[PDB]
Amino acid sequence: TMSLGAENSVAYSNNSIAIPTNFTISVTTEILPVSMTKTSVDCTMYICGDSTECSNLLLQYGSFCTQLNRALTGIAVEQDKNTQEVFAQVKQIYKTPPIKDFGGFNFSQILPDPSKPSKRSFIEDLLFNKVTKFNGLTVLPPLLTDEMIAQYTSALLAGTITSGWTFGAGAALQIPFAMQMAYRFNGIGVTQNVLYENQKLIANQFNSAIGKIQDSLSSTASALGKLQDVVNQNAQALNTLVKQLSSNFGAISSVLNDILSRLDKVEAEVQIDRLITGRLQSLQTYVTQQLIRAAEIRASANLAATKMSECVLGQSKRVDFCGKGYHLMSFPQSAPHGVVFLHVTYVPAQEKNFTTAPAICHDGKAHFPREGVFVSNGTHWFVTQRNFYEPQIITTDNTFVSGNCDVVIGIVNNTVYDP
Amino acid sequence: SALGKLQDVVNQNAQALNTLVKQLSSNFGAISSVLNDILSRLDKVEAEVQIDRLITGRLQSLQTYVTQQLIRAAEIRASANLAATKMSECVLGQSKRVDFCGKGYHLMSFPQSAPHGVVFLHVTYVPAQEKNFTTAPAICHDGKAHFPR
Amino acid sequence: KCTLKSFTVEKGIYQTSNFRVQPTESIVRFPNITNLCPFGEVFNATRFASVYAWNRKRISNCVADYSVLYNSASFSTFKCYGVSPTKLNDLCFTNVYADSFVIRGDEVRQIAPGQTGKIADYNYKLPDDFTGCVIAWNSNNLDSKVGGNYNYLFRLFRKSNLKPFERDISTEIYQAGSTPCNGVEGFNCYFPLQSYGFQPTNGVGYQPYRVVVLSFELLHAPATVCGPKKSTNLVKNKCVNFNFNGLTGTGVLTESNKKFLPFQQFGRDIADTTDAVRDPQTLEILDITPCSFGGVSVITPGTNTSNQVAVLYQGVNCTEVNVFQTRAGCLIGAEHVNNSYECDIPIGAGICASYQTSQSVIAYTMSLGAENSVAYSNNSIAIPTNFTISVTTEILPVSMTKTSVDCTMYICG
Amino acid sequence: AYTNSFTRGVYYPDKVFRSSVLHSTQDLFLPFFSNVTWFHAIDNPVLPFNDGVYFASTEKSNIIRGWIFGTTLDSKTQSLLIVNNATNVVIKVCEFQFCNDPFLGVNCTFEYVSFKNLREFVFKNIDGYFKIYSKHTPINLVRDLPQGFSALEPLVDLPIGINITRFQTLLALHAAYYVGYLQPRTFLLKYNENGTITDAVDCALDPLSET
Ligand SMILES: *[C@@H]1O[C@H](CO)[C@@H](O)[C@H](O)[C@H]1NC(C)=O
Ligand SMILES: *[C@@H]1O[C@H](CO)[C@@H](O)[C@H](O)[C@H]1NC(C)=O
Ligand SMILES: *[C@@H]1O[C@H](CO)[C@@H](O)[C@H](O)[C@H]1NC(C)=O
Ligand SMILES: *[C@@H]1O[C@H](CO)[C@@H](O)[C@H](O)[C@H]1NC(C)=O
Ligand SMILES: *[C@@H]1O[C@H](CO)[C@@H](O)[C@H](O)[C@H]1NC(C)=O
Ligand SMILES: *[C@@H]1O[C@H](CO)[C@@H](O)[C@H](O)[C@H]1NC(C)=O
Ligand SMILES: *[C@@H]1O[C@H](CO)[C@@H](O)[C@H](O)[C@H]1NC(C)=O
Ligand SMILES: *[C@@H]1O[C@H](CO)[C@@H](O)[C@H](O)[C@H]1NC(C)=O
Ligand SMILES: *[C@@H]1O[C@H](CO)[C@@H](O)[C@H](O)[C@H]1NC(C)=O
Ligand SMILES: *[C@@H]1O[C@H](CO)[C@@H](O)[C@H](O)[C@H]1NC(C)=O
Ligand SMILES: *[C@@H]1O[C@H](CO)[C@@H](O)[C@H](O)[C@H]1NC(C)=O
Repeated sequence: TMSLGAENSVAYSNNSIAIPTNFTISVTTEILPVSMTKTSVDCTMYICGDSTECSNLLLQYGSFCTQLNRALTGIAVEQDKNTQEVFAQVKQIYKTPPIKDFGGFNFSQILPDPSKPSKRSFIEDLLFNKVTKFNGLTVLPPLLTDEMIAQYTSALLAGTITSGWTFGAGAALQIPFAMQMAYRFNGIGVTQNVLYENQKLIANQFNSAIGKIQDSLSSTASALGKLQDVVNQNAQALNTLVKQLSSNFGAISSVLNDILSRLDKVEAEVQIDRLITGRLQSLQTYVTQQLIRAAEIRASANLAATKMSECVLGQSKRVDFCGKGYHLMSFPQSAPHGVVFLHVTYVPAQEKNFTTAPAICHDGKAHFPREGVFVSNGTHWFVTQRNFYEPQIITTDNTFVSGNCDVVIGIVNNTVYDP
Repeated sequence: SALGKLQDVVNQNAQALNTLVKQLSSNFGAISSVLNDILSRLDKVEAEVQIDRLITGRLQSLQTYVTQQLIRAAEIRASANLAATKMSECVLGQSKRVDFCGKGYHLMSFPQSAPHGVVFLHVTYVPAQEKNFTTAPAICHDGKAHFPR
Repeated sequence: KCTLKSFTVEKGIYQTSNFRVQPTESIVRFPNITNLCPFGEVFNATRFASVYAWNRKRISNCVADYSVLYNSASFSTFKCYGVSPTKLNDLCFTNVYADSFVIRGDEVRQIAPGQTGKIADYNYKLPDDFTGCVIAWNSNNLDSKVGGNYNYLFRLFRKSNLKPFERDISTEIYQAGSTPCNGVEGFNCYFPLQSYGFQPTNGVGYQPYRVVVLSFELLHAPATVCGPKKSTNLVKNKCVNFNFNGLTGTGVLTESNKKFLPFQQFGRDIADTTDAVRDPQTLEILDITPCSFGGVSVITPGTNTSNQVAVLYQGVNCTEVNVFQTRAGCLIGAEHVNNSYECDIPIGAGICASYQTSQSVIAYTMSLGAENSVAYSNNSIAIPTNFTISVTTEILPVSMTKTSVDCTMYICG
Repeated sequence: AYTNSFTRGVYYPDKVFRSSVLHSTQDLFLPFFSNVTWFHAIDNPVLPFNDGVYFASTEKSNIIRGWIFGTTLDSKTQSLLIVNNATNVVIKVCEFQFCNDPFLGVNCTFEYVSFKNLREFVFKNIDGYFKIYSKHTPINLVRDLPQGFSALEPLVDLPIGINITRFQTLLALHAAYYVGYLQPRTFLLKYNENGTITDAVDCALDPLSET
């Protein structure tokens, strides 16, 4: 019988609080499909193989053949639209300066490498290594080449590193990278002095977490399963469509030139109509399942385009939208038929327990914290920011009054300092 | 051409009905595509062989229409779910979500009705005339480090 | 204009009917054997077989002409199955089994695939799926005699029905009950054969008829009985129509490194179509590759602005069709340009086209946007001193027309 | 005596080239790890033929040189006889009257002409068309038929139409050999880069092979 997880009694009581005394910077990968291979099928050459005899029988069926080509053309045009909507969210091709003075954060493994024959990053090259036409079937090229997709991820990434969220709302405004990260800390409800006082640690945690992405991709072949599954389903659909040319459907042979080299017209037509019927159903079954599969890739591209806007061009308040933990930042990397987001999140790491109160009595007035919790080490009372343990003396300036002590359930007597 | 998404939904549904009606003129291997022509020329035993070729092909013609209308209805439903979300989050509220309700910092939005759709006029603040400055993360005073609120 | 069913054409790229390289010559190959096939040893023998013990003649390693048979007035029936007689002179087979016997004129109906009755079940059984011809003629002048020609025999009884081509010649006594027969005729115990005893006084149904059943060994195996057709010189590196031993196809032939073991005659694709052959006059293995094909797209500014046009042969090489090669295909009538612009009409693999100055269709690598080094440093910030209010439109579809179709009135009216 | 057949007795099923492919087919094959009868000619009784036969022999001495086939072996019908003596092949189908103890002494509707080692052969007789396949290999094991895989190429097809229910082997007179029976198994065949059958799966052997 499967186990759902380890059981945990949370240590709740009406006056106990746990506050985290330290943090960890996580970097976590998310992989999304964005496009699929743009196939096209000449249904007359699939069904009839350039027999004129079969071609004239296939006209009895009317516009079934043109509407199959119309459906696959709509699927194919949509793969370029899906790709444009994810990657072409920049108006300008931004680039980083030749000096990488980002306050100790090291983007070198996700930024472009000019040594490569296409200018992908080191992590984009790992992603491109870990993921892998005769019967009227053909494959059309994508509109944006992998070189063009890598220029878009480079511009998105270089805009984010040099200017923060500002290039999403208007013109890119430069800001020093540690000052941008101090804004990301205010955005999660951590006071920005916590970044500047821990800057060298936060940079080492980020740089180490990017090293773990390289190690995982340089070993774990199952990691890109979503992209390989989309490649595999399209290959299995074409192999099924081609093997269905070998089926008789009740004709004397599946080879259309046997019937046309062995029988006269009046008897050949009876055999060829069985091949036309079964091959037309074979191609309709393929196009129907590619329309249902295209709608699923479009839903994934609409999600990937929304993650580009909300996670890369911004900072997200939406829980678990941009990875687990409080979202700081995200970086896009290109992959075959998809996008990879490296989501950077603040995770709280080392709880301590404290006694807590809703309010404090001083001069019989009830005082409440302006932006914090009241907390006790067992003897003293402090006000703390809510997401990181940093205790401050309880003062008229970090608290506010409302009414008197008679009303509040669980108020405590302690002095409040006046500066 | 600005209304193109709504005109495309009109055009695709019109082209599907015109394709469905044109498929009544196809033989599918019968002696005629006209059902009263078969019935007025042939006796019952031989007529039913010709009619079943029309029934088979017309039934496949109509199954193809209803299948692609089910697939197209799912795309219109996804677009209507998005439009219902933009109504709530941008007409009834002020969204913090980047590029959800136009480019720039979203102020406000107004719905306007259109044939088979909704048009949102999204109002946004765009910052417009930069100046460069030197900057610092903190400032020293009496050995105290000060940070801005 | 005809593809869109319209006189006005909007700006864009439109697929029109596909391009195929046509076969330049027709090539024919058969084994160089010279023996005329020995059919006269079957049809013009003085003697003939009894149907209970029909004679099978192997025909092999020879040139036939089946038209000499079906041109003849001599034959009272000439059925064929899996083939038409008119077409036999174009085919070639591994062997023919000419099965031969005498029957009465009525019994020709039992010489057909999947049949039942005394001849079909006790003398000569054809399978459910026969490939061949059944050839019969009245032989009263050859096979009747005064007082009776008793030399022709048929099995009257068998304890179970024969399998296809099961040549049971046994004369052992037929047993009709529990009674022991001791190898002699008696109570419930009968000799299994009878004689036709043909006389010239017999009518057209009770007269003797000679029958030959030409049965074709049609296989992947090498062929040895070919129709009377010529053979050509061989052609390579060119798109041609071809025929090897009756295997008709079309493609580019080339010599190949496909290592056929000495028993193999063809190679097959995933669709079971042929992708290599061994020539019947030299032991050489030819790869077959399809003649080049692709979609043809017409690239146009709208007819509101020009009648000029460019054409893309998708995935084709320009040697096979201004002219310019792209990863999308051969592009014709478009002026190549080294400037780069927004993608106006998309061609593929980063190529786009537009109508520009000399006012003509141009093709270029697309520009992704203007390039901008953001002025980053460890102490520089840019702050906006003023703003602009933008109002921008977004359009979303919400519903589509509510159709209904009474399928009984659509289908049956 | 008996032995394990291992993965022996695969042959090229049709006269078609294939390469770098996995191909599925149903035919009379000797099943994988099937039970094979074993004899020592220093031992040549009549045996049933069933649907078809795999036959093999060990070699250092050329004792075993031919075979007899039919239903009654007593001139009542055409009986197939084959000799392959290590310099010549001779084949006949006459109404022979064999004795109860025949050896090669050191109406004929058809006639034809053309331990260190293991010789392998397959015989099958669908509609009386007698097809033959074979192979040879050097070996390391003196006692018995060793584990391995090497497919048998076709040699001959005889269009003779003869019913076979019994068969026998011929010794030269004034070695270990084997018999097993074919079954209508489905096999998956691996054709390599040079179009050789280099491996196979017997799809009914076990649930992993069915997978
Ligand atoms: C908090 O206090 C409870 C007291 O029972 C204890 O069980 C728990 O382990 C403590 N947790 C931490 C994080 O100190
Ligand atoms: C917590 O509950 C106790 C009784 O168990 C009560 O005396 C106390 O006032 C409560 N404190 C708060 C902060 O609610
Ligand atoms: C800001 O400084 C950089 C220094 O290279 C300069 O290129 C840029 O034009 C300046 N921008 C403004 C708005 O002054
Ligand atoms: C006839 O064919 C054989 C191979 O089947 C070949 O050896 C011989 O050269 C050919 N001769 C001619 C004139 O085609
Ligand atoms: C059509 O062309 C005319 C000039 O020939 C121009 O005035 C008009 O704006 C064009 N309209 C469109 C939709 O291209
Ligand atoms: C086009 O054909 C020529 C040979 O005529 C060949 O050299 C060239 O590589 C081909 N190019 C493409 C893209 O097929
Ligand atoms: C484009 O530039 C290349 C060199 O970069 C040159 O060889 C080519 O001829 C130019 N093409 C045109 C259309 O001028
Ligand atoms: C073969 O069958 C015999 C019984 O007939 C049995 O003893 C022996 O173990 C079997 N051998 C194999 C390889 O299954
Ligand atoms: C093989 O048979 C032939 C006659 O068919 C004979 O001349 C020859 O000597 C025999 N060879 C051996 C090795 O017995
Ligand atoms: C040939 O057939 C006859 C009967 O037709 C039979 O007597 C004779 O024994 C057969 N020949 C041989 C070699 O047995
Ligand atoms: C295929 O044959 C070549 C020689 O033709 C040989 O070098 C190669 O090793 C063979 N490969 C395999 C997989 O047997």
